[PDB]
Amino acid sequence: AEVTEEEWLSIPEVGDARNKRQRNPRYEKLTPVPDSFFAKHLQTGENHTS
Amino acid sequence: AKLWDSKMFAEIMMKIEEYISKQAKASEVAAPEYRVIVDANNLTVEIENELNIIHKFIRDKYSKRFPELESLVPNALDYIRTVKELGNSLDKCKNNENLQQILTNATIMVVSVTASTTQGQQLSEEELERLEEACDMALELNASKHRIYEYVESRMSFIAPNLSIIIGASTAAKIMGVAGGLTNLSKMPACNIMLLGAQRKTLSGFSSTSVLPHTGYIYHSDIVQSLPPDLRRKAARLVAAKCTLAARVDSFHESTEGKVGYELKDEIERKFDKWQEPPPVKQVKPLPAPLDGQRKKRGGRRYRKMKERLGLTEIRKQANRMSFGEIEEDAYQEDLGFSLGHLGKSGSGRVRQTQVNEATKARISKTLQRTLQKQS
Amino acid sequence: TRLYLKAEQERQHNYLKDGPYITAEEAVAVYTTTVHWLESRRFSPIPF
Amino acid sequence: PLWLLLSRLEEKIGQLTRARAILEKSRLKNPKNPGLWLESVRLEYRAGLKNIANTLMAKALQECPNSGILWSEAIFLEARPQRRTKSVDALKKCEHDPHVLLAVAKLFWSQRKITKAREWFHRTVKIDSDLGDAWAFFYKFELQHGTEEQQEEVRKRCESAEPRHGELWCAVSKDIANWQKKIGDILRLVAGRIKNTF
Amino acid sequence: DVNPKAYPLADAHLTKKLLDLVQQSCNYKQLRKGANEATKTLNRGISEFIVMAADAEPLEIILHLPLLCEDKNVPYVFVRSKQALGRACGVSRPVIACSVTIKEGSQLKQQIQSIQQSIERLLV
Amino acid sequence: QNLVTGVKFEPIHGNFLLTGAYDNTAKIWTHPGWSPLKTLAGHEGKVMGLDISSDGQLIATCSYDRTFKLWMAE
RNA sequence: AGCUUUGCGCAGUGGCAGUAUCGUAGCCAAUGAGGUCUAUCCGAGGCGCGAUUAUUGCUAAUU
Repeated sequence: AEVTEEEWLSIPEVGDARNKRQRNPRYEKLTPVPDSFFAKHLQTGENHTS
Repeated sequence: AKLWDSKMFAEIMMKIEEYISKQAKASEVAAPEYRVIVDANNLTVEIENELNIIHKFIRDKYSKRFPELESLVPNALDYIRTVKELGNSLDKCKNNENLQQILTNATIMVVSVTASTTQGQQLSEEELERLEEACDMALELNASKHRIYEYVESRMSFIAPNLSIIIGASTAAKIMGVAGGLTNLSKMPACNIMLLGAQRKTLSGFSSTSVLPHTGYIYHSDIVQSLPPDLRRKAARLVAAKCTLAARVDSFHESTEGKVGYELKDEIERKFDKWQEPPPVKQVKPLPAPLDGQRKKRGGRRYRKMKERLGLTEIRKQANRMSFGEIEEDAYQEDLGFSLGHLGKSGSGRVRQTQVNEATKARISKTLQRTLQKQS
Repeated sequence: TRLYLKAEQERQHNYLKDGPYITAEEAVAVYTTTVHWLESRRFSPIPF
Repeated sequence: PLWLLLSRLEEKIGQLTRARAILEKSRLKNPKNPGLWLESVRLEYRAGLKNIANTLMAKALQECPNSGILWSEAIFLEARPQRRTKSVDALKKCEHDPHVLLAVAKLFWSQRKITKAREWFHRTVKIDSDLGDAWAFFYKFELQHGTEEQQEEVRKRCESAEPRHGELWCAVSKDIANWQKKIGDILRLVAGRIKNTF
Repeated sequence: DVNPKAYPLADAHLTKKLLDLVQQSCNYKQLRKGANEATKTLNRGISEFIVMAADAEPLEIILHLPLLCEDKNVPYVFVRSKQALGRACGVSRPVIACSVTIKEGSQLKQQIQSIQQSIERLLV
Repeated sequence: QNLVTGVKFEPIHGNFLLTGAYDNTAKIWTHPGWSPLKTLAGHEGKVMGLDISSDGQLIATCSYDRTFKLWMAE
């Protein structure tokens, strides 16, 4: 009740502290794994003869 | 032979000039007072250059007993107090004695642990008596230096009226004493002034960030320490720059009222408030409306390269094919269902294995490459 | 996660305010035991 | 050597201003010489005119920037926090003669970096050159340092080098006064050279 | 007018020549901007000459530079504008003190020597 | 070969002419003939000013070198 | 008379990368931006916001 009308008006607005990158990040592209992974996986199955 | 002989002359001169300082203090509350301040501020340099010599002598002498304490305790005064407290008897319950005031708890346990395996012989009685004599002389010199700093701090409203306004008389006294004079302070860049009084504190199993490095008296001043820790570096830099400006003004005895000092302090406060300013209102970005209209996209070299990168590769085209009725064997324990498909398996139709496409090779970002180049 | 991390922040703050919880005597005993064990095994420290 | 010895006499005579005039005339007659510049700088420093000595040293370093002796005295003419290491870094870029390495080793020994001081002393003696007060300073440091067997080893190496030829002895006379009559028979013969240096 | 504390003030022709040399030194990576960098160059003895502005307020924030120049035997001069001096240095922000460093084999050595001779005969 | 500042004759009569300049040097010229006799070489900074004593055998030359020098015949 | 250095334009040829390029009557900044290493040393933009197929145009298809 004792909050004056000036105090009521002087209430600040809430501003976000996160920057542009945090709030609205650019779309994160998804890419396939490099072919070296398949190459090394198929090389893993290879075994010596001695 | 020389340091001991010069110690008596240094003590006599310090006593005479301290009597002069006491007389000046009594008179204040043709021998002007500015010459007294100059003499005291040269006394500070003389006391520092005698105290470091005494510390080196003690370090050389005490190294026979506990050689490792020098690395654990880099500070000269702390080294002297520690070697005084421990003395010849390292394991004499001194750990829970006044050491807690001299040293931090972590470095106390570090020095106790190191003393557990000192591998250093005891010192002779003459070596002892010399060590306590040197420690007492160093403590007396430190007390005299404290008295001189107190006197100079009491008179900072005249010698450096502008610089007093920014960081206060105590920090002003410390920086003026460690710089060697107001004239020496002025003929010094702001970057060096910010590091005045900094100590290479040892980090005991901690990151260098925890033990604040490159921080001096200005970093621990009242105004700089009043900011949140994430802004204290910028605060220290700005306050050091403004203090350098004030010292340059003060060394020419201009703006004796403090108008330059008040303006610089107001600027510092405004910048601090700007750093503490709440973030502004930021609009929420709505989700883009779904669209079904045709969109024309250009081709060319860039499009060709993106098509080559994202495009399906023979190694991946072949790994997507799974034979019908050819029950393969599990090749990965940690993830079942995973298979190479037609890669290196019968029914693929290819005698030779597919080569690795170099266009799919892993590469790092341009900004990341710049950071790596900078790290080199 | 929020609750556990608040508790962890409180714990780290308490450790920084109350100092190390291992007294010098306990640290001396542990270090001496380790040193004696390593000397008994004639362990050669791993170089850089 | 005639110029600096006469200036030193004038300093001993008590008329230091005449010594200043003589050194100035010597520098005028022998431009860009570190030897005269070094004595001119030392004259003001020994007279308590540290500011004048520092100004003269700045002028000396403006000329002949590669002079090892000038830089060696320059770092020790600076206060220990006031760019005593920074000027070492500045001069190490300029040259690498033993006067540099001796000065760097002395600075490291001043900060009690005993390992680094010993390493730089070894570099000054073994690598840089085999003349000067390098062996005397190394012997003094090792006497101050904890090395005992190495203390005699440094003396043995100093005796192995610095022979009766007088090349190292004359350079040692710059700080050990080996050209004196008393030193004329302590470890060498005065009749051999000796008078060439000062 | 200008502060009398800046007695070695250059005229228009020398101001133009000094600004041109400062710009050329900036292009050759032979210039240091700011009073703190000028002090650092003076302390390290790698400064040919120091150019400082006469509009610095207060001027006492750079009046220590003439003393260091005298101690280190380095010519110094005062220019009438801190905005043109900053522009010559290649920085939009005003610069109240710039130092031209020493680079062996630099093609600006002759111009630097000529400017030093011109400055050293203008102070009085 | 640099900016000339101090010009002064012998105080008693026109015995000679003493000149000083920013060439960190001083020169002596016969007053009638205006020919050089002795170049007072020395100093390391610009010679700002000079004076000759009333006796005439004393010459003082202050300079930018922070030092002043005296000259008498020897 | 040639030769040659630096900066600025204007073009030509060629190479590289599209997790990046711009915009700043927004703010701060050589009167010091920003500092994990080298700190009585380093020395220039940083931040916030906005644009976007991580620069933008035409052209050709399907429509």
